Amino acid sequence: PFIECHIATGLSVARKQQLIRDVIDVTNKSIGSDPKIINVLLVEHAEANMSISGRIH
Amino acid sequence: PFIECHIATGLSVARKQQLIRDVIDVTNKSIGSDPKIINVLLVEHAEANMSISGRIHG
Amino acid sequence: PFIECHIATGLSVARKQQLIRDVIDVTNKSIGSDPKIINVLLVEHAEANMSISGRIHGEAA
Amino acid sequence: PMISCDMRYGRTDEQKRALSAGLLRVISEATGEPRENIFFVIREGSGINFVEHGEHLPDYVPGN
Amino acid sequence: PMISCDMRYGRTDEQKRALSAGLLRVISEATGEPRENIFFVIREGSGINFVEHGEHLPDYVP
Amino acid sequence: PMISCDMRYGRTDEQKRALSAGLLRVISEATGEPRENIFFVIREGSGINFVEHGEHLPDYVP
Repeated sequence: PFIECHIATGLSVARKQQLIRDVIDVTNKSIGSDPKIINVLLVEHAEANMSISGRIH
Repeated sequence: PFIECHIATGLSVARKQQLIRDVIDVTNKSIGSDPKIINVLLVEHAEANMSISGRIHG
Repeated sequence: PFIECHIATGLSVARKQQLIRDVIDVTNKSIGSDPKIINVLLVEHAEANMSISGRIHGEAA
Repeated sequence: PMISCDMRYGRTDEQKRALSAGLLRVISEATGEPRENIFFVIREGSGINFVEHGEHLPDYVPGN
Repeated sequence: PMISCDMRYGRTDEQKRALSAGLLRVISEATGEPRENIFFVIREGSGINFVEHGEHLPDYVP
Repeated sequence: PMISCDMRYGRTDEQKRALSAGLLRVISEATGEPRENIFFVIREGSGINFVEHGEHLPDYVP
């Protein structure tokens, strides 16, 4: 699987790497994919560029 | 629905906010979705990094 | 078709433009699509924001 | 510009045409690009593939 | 936040529900956002549509 | 690197393998990454799901 995560800017480099690690871990545990076939992309956005549930920042 | 819009950089925050509102509105009026379940992401790119209809910028 | 290429930052602008040209060309050659219906987005990311085959710091998870 | 819409399978062609008309119009107005320069793709999935407000969706059934 | 997962057809509803629970949890933890503010979409395709370690995948067999 | 291609259903497995071969080569040339490094997914949809030059596309006929 290829997991893309769109989040607000702000996290440190080490915290982003820990998040990628956790995504790999939960993917492996939930659907059984070998970490070696899990691909992750973290993409960071200004809050003004994101709207969830029709909400404006 | 989740609508992702890939556009060139340059829009102000206010124009970006208006675009998101307009996307929510268009979606609600086209397919009936409650604004409260419509998600929108605006992604800004350099023109050099985009090609439409096989066009090479410059 | 719409092709999005997620790569690490670092290419020169001219190399980015050649990459897009190349993507258009191999798409046309392989599937026959008119360059006029081929759309390409090059998206550049910090290496730290990408994991291929579960690797972080170059090492699998 | 390029636009994508992820939503559940089941919308009609007419609905898809309404959505594209509206989105092309709004993006054109915002970007100063003609409609012809705006690519749009709808990506359809089953209900279980969508998690909204922390809950998976049922398959979409046209009316409803 | 918005999360997508591209993978082959064939995972069960139970597996998808475990996957979403886990991803929402880790993204919530990292971003401080409530789970209700985290959209997730799974995008499924045939095996031929996936190239992993340089080879096209077979259709998934559970 | 991760590559995605959205396009209409209807391409043969042969055309898809030719496409991935070409795309993996050009990405490797540009980035230095080996083919094993270079994930690719094709996302397919019906013709009505694609709008090019202001018009919805017919279904793709091989």
